[PDB]
Amino acid sequence: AMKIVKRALTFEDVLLRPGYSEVLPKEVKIHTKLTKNITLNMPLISAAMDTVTEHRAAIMMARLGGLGVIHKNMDIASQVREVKRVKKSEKKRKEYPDANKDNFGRLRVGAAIGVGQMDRVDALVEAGVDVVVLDSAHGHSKGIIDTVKAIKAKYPNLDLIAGNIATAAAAKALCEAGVDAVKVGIGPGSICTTRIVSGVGVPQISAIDECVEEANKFGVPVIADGGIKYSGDIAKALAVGASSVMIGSLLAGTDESPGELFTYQGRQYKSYRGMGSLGAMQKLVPEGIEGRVPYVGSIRSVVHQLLGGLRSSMGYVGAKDIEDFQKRAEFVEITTAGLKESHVHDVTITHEAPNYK
Amino acid sequence: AMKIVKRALTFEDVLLRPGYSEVLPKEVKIHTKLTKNITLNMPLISAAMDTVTEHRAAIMMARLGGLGVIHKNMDIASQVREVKRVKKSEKKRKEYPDANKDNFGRLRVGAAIGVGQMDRVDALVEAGVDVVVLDSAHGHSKGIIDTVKAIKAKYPNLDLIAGNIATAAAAKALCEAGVDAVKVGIGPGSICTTRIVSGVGVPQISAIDECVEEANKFGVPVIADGGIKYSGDIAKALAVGASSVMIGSLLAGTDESPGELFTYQGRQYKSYRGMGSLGAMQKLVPEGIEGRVPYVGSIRSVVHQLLGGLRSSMGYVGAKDIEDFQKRAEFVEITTAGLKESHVHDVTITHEAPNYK
Amino acid sequence: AMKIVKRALTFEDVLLRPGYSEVLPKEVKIHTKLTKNITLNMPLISAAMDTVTEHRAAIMMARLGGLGVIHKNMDIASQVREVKRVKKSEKKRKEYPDANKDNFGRLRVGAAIGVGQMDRVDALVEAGVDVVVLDSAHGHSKGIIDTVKAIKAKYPNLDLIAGNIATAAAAKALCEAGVDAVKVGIGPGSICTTRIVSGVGVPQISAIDECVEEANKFGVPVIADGGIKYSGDIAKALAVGASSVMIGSLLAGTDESPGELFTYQGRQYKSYRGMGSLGAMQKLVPEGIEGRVPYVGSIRSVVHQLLGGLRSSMGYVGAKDIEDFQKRAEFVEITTAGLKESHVHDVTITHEAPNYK
Amino acid sequence: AMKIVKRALTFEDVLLRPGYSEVLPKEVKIHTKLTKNITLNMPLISAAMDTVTEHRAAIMMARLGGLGVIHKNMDIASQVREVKRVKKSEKKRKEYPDANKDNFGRLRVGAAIGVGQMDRVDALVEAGVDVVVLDSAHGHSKGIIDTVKAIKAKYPNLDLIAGNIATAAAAKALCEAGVDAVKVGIGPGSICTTRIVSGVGVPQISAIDECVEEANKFGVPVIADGGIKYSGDIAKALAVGASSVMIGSLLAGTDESPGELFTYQGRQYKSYRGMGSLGAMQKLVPEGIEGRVPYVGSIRSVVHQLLGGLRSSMGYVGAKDIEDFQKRAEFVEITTAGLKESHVHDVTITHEAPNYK
Ligand SMILES: O=c1[nH]cnc2c1ncn2[C@@H]1O[C@H](COP(=O)(O)O)[C@@H](O)[C@H]1O
Ligand SMILES: O=c1[nH]cnc2c1ncn2[C@@H]1O[C@H](COP(=O)(O)O)[C@@H](O)[C@H]1O
Ligand SMILES: O=c1[nH]cnc2c1ncn2[C@@H]1O[C@H](COP(=O)(O)O)[C@@H](O)[C@H]1O
Ligand SMILES: O=c1[nH]cnc2c1ncn2[C@@H]1O[C@H](COP(=O)(O)O)[C@@H](O)[C@H]1O
Ligand SMILES: [Cl-]
Ligand SMILES: [Cl-]
Ligand SMILES: [Cl-]
Ligand SMILES: [Cl-]
Ligand SMILES: [K+]
Ligand SMILES: [K+]
Ligand SMILES: [K+]
Ligand SMILES: [K+]
Repeated sequence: AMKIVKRALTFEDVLLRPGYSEVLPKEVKIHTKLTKNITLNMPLISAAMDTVTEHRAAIMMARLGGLGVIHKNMDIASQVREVKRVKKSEKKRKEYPDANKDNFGRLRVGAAIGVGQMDRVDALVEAGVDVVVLDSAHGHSKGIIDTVKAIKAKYPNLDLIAGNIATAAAAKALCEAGVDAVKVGIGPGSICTTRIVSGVGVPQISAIDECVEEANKFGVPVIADGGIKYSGDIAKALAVGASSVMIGSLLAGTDESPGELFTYQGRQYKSYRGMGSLGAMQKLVPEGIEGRVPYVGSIRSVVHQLLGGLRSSMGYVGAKDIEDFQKRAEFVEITTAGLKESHVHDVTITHEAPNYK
Repeated sequence: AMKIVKRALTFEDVLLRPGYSEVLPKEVKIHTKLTKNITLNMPLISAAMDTVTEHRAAIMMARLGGLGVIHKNMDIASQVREVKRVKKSEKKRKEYPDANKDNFGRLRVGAAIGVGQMDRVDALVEAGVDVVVLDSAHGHSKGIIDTVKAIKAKYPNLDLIAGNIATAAAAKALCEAGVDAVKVGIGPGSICTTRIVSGVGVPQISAIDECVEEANKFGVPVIADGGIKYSGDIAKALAVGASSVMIGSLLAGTDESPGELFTYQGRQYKSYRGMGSLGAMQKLVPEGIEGRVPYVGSIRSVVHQLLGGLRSSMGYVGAKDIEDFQKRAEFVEITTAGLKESHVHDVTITHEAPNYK
Repeated sequence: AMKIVKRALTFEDVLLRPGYSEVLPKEVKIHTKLTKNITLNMPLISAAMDTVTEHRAAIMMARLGGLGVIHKNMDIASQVREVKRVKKSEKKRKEYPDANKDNFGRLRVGAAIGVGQMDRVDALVEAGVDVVVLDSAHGHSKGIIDTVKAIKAKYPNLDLIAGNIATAAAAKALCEAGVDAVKVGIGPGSICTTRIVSGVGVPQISAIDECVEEANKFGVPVIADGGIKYSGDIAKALAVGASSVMIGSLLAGTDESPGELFTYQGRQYKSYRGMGSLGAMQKLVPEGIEGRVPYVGSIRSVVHQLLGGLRSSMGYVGAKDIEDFQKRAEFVEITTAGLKESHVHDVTITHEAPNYK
Repeated sequence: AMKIVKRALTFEDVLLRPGYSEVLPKEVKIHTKLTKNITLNMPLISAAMDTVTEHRAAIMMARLGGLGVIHKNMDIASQVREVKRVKKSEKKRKEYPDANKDNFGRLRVGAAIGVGQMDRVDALVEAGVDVVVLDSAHGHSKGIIDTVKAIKAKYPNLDLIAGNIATAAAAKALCEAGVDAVKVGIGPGSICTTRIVSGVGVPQISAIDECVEEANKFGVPVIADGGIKYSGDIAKALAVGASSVMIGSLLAGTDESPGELFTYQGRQYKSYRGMGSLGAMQKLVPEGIEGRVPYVGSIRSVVHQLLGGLRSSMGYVGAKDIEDFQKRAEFVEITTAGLKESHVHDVTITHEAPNYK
């Protein structure tokens, strides 16, 4: 007989219960850990995609307290240049009081690599990258493990993030290999078709919960990657036990993301595509699609709304910080009817909301 | 691992079972308690919103046996004036035989306040307000509790409603602080985006059930606030154990609600917006949206249909009054298919129904 | 705490499992019992509605082996005339070899009455009606029980159907009062809004199952009334334990139903409305709506497709007749995904199907 | 009371969990068994439908390593001719290195028959057909069993596939009759209305799982027939325990399928209809509909994408071949929210994907 391990849930399946609160949303602390050795002042990371993060997106993310990960869909020299532009970037000191900087007062930056790309790692390291993100469609693989070990052997002090995974067994394997963080997410991405093309995946809330419980045994932070639609999803992911959240679609339509604006039927858009899509890979068998997202202005405006939502959540739960948030957190499972009730219902929206579209 | 406390249900998830009946809908009694000391002749309350309740809406609600709560999105002098207009309001004596009046034959009225607004409380009291509604997005908070205690210390005999809450622990805290009623509803409002923005909330049926069980220990009435779409939702909320129901959207498009009619594509509408929306609050992080509702005529016509539905329900269950209704009530949980079956299906509606839109 | 008795299912929630079969659909027997004393050659009954059944619809239903119930939205003299037209109706003898006739070779006919309408009963009886259908929105009531007893006391041999009900307790009460059949269905009707207006109802599959188990103790047949969308629903209702099925919407758009054809956007329709709708009742509080259904030709063509579906079902299960069908029947509960899979999916229909619209 | 045997699942209800992998998608082996005696190099079979498989579709399927089944909606002489064209068909030898051939280097081919069609069997055998597919709407029947026994008695070495079934009891009966494979699928077909017309069927994932467990006791392969929408469904069906998959809709819009291209609103389509539809059968009671599918180019291009998806899946699970795949396979049950998350969400697709439409 078939082995059904569990009934897995995603963000829309659950809600946080309110708790007794003595703290205001403006008073709570949202600092967190990116890796074992790197801290963030905000728990947000921009995705390593060629329609989301290059040097300017990464600069703004670090300035606001988070991090940007330069994508790997470019030559080594180009990625080095993007990394250097971020490091050399730094009026600003209290225009951006929460800026995420290294020991030398330079903005933090991450960069993506693939399996066996040791040459790329060497160049990124000497370029002064703060963290390397070893990403694959399947992080629980021999190629990924071998690469982790090779990098750690050559650069023992280089912070290394590995992914993506969706099981406790995968988290254990990566942690035992010595990673400094694991990235969780198989299939939940907005532009991802992995679950449909391959039939493989785990609903993100359950994936995070399972991997966090295992990763916690090693003191290794979990990055929740993909599937974030609203600010409330950020809160849920962190409450479940994730230390940080990686975002693609919500940042693709900003000023700072690569690509240009274009008008379509009197509306402005930006291109957003999976890194496993045909376009990005250029017969291939794609695990992503090429699409469009509405233009939403600046990264700072988006981030402000996202963090505002997170602060509101911690206020409802009564949490003074993220660790406290995770300790207090209690969930209820809801139905489709509950989800319908949660959204705007039976009223025709006439004005655009900053955090609800 | 994540702590999922329960699988929570809302109105669409459940239905009342019919019981043996010896009573006709026209014969049942629908009087109830607003607070420990204030009775209603009808279990309906209009929401404290600037697109729902000012003096004229409040006057009609009290005349029909219920109550209106003057919103707090105005200066103290203005709210005092609105309260006074209702109190001085009182052909009518059996044009409106079920009118909700105080000891002096004056129409009952409520008024909303916020945390720390003691000056506003003083003025409303001397204006002769019958009940003060201390509402917050998060009633289970230090600010709310402290305000309850401060008001009770200065005005021991002033009826006080506090909210909003969604847990038994919250109900306990408010009741122990000495409130005369608790208002239940975190997220179910038609214009509410709290559950989406913050990820926090509890499906309304389960929220009511949980808070009622706790509040009953103190002899404190529960007000079911938000998420009411049809008259059947009123019946469900009361049957579960709520003593009264607060309504926003279903009353926003009436003659008596603030704001003017406007035509759009040959149809008339009225503005309806969350009190946490950008417009009502006027970067902010909104927990509500600004929208529109169809014009539906008079408050009396709407109320008649709502109460008609409630009377029908009690007739089906065989209840002579609300208390009996709550004792007899038995529910079944249904599926999405059951909900589809419950609504109008496989038939194209050609004539508008008074209670089904 | 709220008392949730069960998780109730309707037709879309379940499917019949195939069994070993030695019988062909053309060979199975579909005769059944209407009441304790009246047999049908087909298990179909047309609804007692003024847009479904008058004398000509009733005549065709009886000719095809089933029954029609003349509605009560007319004066006593008019209903008597309709009943007489059916009785006096009887080339036909093997144009319609399965005709449902009484001892005198006259077509069987039913007629609807309400609570306390003894005058109407007297006239229908002397008009030679075969069965009286005492219907109410709430069959589990004192008014219905008292009427059953009064009719049985005056006409001991008059077959009496009473409804509508949805619980075992209701079935017990009616059976103990001496009814010859119970009609099950609170809310599932296509034009019904009872569950939405009053919040009261039970999903039809569970309602049938519960009432059948109780009614079987008295040897009393159960009529499944309302919610039938496809021929497969007929099979499910009968398999669960119902002895017959009452249909409204699927017969409203036929030649024989009352009302005239009308064209709308190049398409022909017929009026179909709830008997609790404003129009049919002519401030009232309606429990039904007024609508339209596509014109579908003759009653015989519709019935042929419905019975064809039932025959196919019994063939799949391997049942030689209805009683055998009910004994063999095994169900699986499905998900929304299963229901989607069951319908036509991922293919654009280009030709109209006789039994699938 | 009604007997609900189980809560049955289909493809959309489940997802595969990723496992530790040391194999690349390009390295995995996808050979499998069609019957006890016939092997496939690819696990795909084209459906026996007059809008899917005749000689040219069958030729391409065998060339790519799978099989085509010539439909039976034609005279015996015509089906013989189609079979002969495939057998006589065989630059190609490593244009198509994975071709599915018999002992004589001729392309494998199947042909459909019905109950009692012994004359047709005789002619197909002497025409050199490799396998006969005895299909019925109800494989668990006396007619099918008797036909299996008659064929085996006359042609002991003729590979025989029988279907369709959906229960373990049905699988047992066919296997004990001596079939070489069972075909599973009652109702899941894209053009199928059986579950709606008759109320009979079993969600395909549970159907496969149940029949595989029984068929495995006899060493008899299970063919998963119908309901395949995406390549991920192929992976799920095989992972559950099916040895091969039969496909209709995904192959109907190819060059090689019977019927001609036609333009509609600037788009090209091909006809696709159920073999139980009115058109294919030409009052009848249809269990299928007549429709259209988009033109998708060549069979080879479609197959490449389907197999690419399967290879990706086995890579995620870490399976070196199909048997290993079935041993490693672990599933999670998901919700509607999880399914929504799995598909493309919150992004407007602007470019057509080869494997996602
Ligand atoms: O094409 C791809 N296929 C599958 N996943 C992808 C692809 N491209 C990006 N992703 C993942 O999806 C995430 C974006 O998720 P989003 O926030 O929902 O748009 C990225 O951070 C990657 O983890
Ligand atoms: O903007 C807001 N954010 C969240 N909840 C609100 C807001 N404004 C009003 N509410 C709540 O929603 C209720 C109205 O619910 P309704 O009957 O569904 O429209 C009010 O009585 C308040 O409890
Ligand atoms: O207006 C009404 N309100 C509620 N139920 C009704 C009303 N009129 C007819 N019905 C019921 O609905 C059935 C028709 O169900 P249908 O087959 O789904 O259209 C009738 O036989 C009655 O039992
Ligand atoms: O008209 C019919 N009624 C029911 N099932 C059919 C009919 N025609 C074909 N089928 C089945 O549906 C399958 C096609 O499934 P598809 O891959 O979803 O289109 C065929 O292989 C048959 O097993
Ligand atoms: Cl620049
Ligand atoms: Cl005025
Ligand atoms: Cl006539
Ligand atoms: Cl040719
Ligand atoms: K809401
Ligand atoms: K209904
Ligand atoms: K189907
Ligand atoms: K996805």
